Amino acid sequence: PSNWCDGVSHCPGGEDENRCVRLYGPNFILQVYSSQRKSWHPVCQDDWNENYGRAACRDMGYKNNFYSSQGIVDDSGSTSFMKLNTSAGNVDIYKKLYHSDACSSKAVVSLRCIACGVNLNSSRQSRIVGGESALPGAWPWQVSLHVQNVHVCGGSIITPEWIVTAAHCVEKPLNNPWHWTAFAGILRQSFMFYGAGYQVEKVISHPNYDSKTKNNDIALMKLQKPLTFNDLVKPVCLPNPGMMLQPEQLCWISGWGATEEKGKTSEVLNAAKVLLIETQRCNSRYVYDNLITPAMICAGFLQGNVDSCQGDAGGPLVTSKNNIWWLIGDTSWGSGCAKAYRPGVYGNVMVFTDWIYRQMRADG
Amino acid sequence: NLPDCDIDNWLNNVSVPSPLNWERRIFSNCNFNLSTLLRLVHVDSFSCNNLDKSKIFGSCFNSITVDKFAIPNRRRDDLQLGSSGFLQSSNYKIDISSSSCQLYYSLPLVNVTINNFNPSSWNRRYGFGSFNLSSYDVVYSDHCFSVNSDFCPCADPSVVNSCAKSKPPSAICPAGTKYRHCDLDTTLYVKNWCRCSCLPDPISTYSPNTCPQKKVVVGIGEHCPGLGINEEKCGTQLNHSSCFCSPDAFLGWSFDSCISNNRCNIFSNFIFNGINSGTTCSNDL
Ligand SMILES: CC(=O)N[C@@H]1[C@@H](O)[C@H](O)[C@@H](CO)O[C@H]1O
Ligand SMILES: CC(=O)N[C@@H]1[C@@H](O)[C@H](O)[C@@H](CO)O[C@H]1O
Ligand SMILES: CC(=O)N[C@@H]1[C@@H](O)[C@H](O)[C@@H](CO)O[C@H]1O
Ligand SMILES: CC(=O)N[C@@H]1[C@@H](O)[C@H](O)[C@@H](CO)O[C@H]1O
Ligand SMILES: CC(=O)N[C@@H]1[C@@H](O)[C@H](O)[C@@H](CO)O[C@H]1O
Ligand SMILES: CC(=O)N[C@@H]1[C@@H](O)[C@H](O)[C@@H](CO)O[C@H]1O
Repeated sequence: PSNWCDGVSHCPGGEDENRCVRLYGPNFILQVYSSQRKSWHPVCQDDWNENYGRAACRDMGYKNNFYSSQGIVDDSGSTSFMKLNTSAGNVDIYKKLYHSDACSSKAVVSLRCIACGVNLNSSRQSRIVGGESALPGAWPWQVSLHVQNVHVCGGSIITPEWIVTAAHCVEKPLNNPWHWTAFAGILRQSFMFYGAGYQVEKVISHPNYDSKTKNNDIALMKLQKPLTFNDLVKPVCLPNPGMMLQPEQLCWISGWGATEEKGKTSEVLNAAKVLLIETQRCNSRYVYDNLITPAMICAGFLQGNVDSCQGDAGGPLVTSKNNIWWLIGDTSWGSGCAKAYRPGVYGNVMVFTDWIYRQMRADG
Repeated sequence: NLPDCDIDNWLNNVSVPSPLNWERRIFSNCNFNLSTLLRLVHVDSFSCNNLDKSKIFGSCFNSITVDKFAIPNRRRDDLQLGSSGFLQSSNYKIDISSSSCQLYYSLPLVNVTINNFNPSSWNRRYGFGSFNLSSYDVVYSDHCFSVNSDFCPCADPSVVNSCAKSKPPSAICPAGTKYRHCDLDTTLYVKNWCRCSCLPDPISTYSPNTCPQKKVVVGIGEHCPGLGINEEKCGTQLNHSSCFCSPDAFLGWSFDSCISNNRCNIFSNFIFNGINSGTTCSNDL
């Protein structure tokens, strides 16, 4: 896991560095790490067929899942592109790639490994503090995780088999997967009782997670049975390095959290609009006195009244961009609920996007 | 036998005010002449609203509310009628619906001295004084803040004798007032962390509701109720000490000058009253 994509070859064959793969951009432009120049470069559309897309998603912790793949005009401004060759009789794609100045088709590949980031159209949903009721189907990635059939923390899905949430919910002695039970696609907490559970087979916690400063707070529940996708349950695409996330950008938070501090959890799933808070604004002497690590995100309003609460932990921080939803944050902790000068504090998924893939491939 | 108002003597006085501290002189029961006011005063421009300029000759008034204040060079254009600039929203509002004749004029820089002030009690019982500046500046508010008749900028001796981070300054407030807000909080390992009220600065307080310092706008007749005070800058740390706020905390003010072609600019909104009626008439004929 941690030996993957570090610049040092571990296995004698060197598959750790030759098969480093990630996506890029809101339009999902594929990149392949070049060991000779220590940089990421996109791939050409030229002489590429869909069988190589099977091998790319498989090495990207997505196994056989493959939604679609088409060629798009390059936008990252890269000077070099990987070029495939069909003269080689081998079956591995990475020995087939070599550097070239430009592609003949003037296009780079848009790779989609799973149909994510799409939901049913919903008009009015601001159900976290100070708002109105919600509608089903607008947040199909959102799931709830239960210990002894009562809610503890929320969750969001990215594949049929994996659920991401916060590590403080899975802290000791709750590090045993037998206690956890996940429910998917049910809005009412009075209905997730009879046979709707999805048991977690193994809990994954961050190795450098520290509870004193509550930094590196990420956790990955994996189910035995893959989730059967329909209109009520759909995944959300993992965000890529290289999007210019603007300040103040309109994001959405969700969860079964309380409507006020120290209050009981909500009967129905709540979801309301919040805004990003810039990290250099948040880690000043004023907002939290240098408590925000680079693996942490501040979101919401400094004026308050729209913020996460207890029970909102594990929920998704999602934004809309090119009609695709992106899970940029996970609710780690919150100093109060709906209060000014103390907004919701969220864990940065973006720092840990590569760490999720390291557990996806090794436990496939 | 009825005497003259000598309005020209009042504008050409050596003391020239600022838009923050504009005055008012209710001229009544005396004579004048608009020709002598136009001649003895070096007029830049002269305009009248809701009253004909040519009809001042012979027609007269019950009482004339005469206001004056100097013009900043960068704030000459904001004195447009009905504008939403800093001068018309935080220094002096001009009633457009009343009979008003505006006068623009200048006085020579040899005989002009400026007595800047800050009309208010909320911001003058709590430390203030000479507006630190040079021999020819004109203060102008850019955002007026109003507070209650109980806000003690100074915090409470006790909460702080038990705080331990963000120790915001503090002093014993005055008999009849209420301690400022402070919600002893806890974050991870930092215990008793006090985030007392109006924290950043009155103009960056993202809590326009928790900070007792609310924002407001001036009003026909009424000057600025109060300016701005960084609430983390008011008070010594010693406890047994009165609420002496300090001179370097007054934020919300700006010092633009008054010098145009080797001469200082001044304005006026002569508010009127009583057309074809009064005993303060004129000889303009
Ligand atoms: C297959 C073959 O005979 N030619 C290889 C070539 O593919 C390889 O790129 C090069 C150095 O990397 O070494 C040659 O011997
Ligand atoms: C890109 C390039 O020119 N190098 C090829 C290499 O990709 C291939 O794996 C090897 C053996 O088949 O032959 C080399 O010539
Ligand atoms: C005293 C005064 O200011 N009034 C003068 C008056 O003496 C003079 O006779 C008349 C004609 O020039 O003009 C008026 O303005
Ligand atoms: C009349 C008046 O007020 N102006 C005086 C002037 O008489 C004096 O000779 C000179 C000295 O500065 O300038 C002004 O102070
Ligand atoms: C004590 C006082 O208020 N006067 C100071 C003055 O000594 C200083 O030279 C000047 C420079 O801007 O600033 C003023 O505030
Ligand atoms: C006038 C008065 O005595 N009432 C005060 C008010 O000024 C203050 O803004 C409010 C909030 O602290 O508390 C009230 O008791």
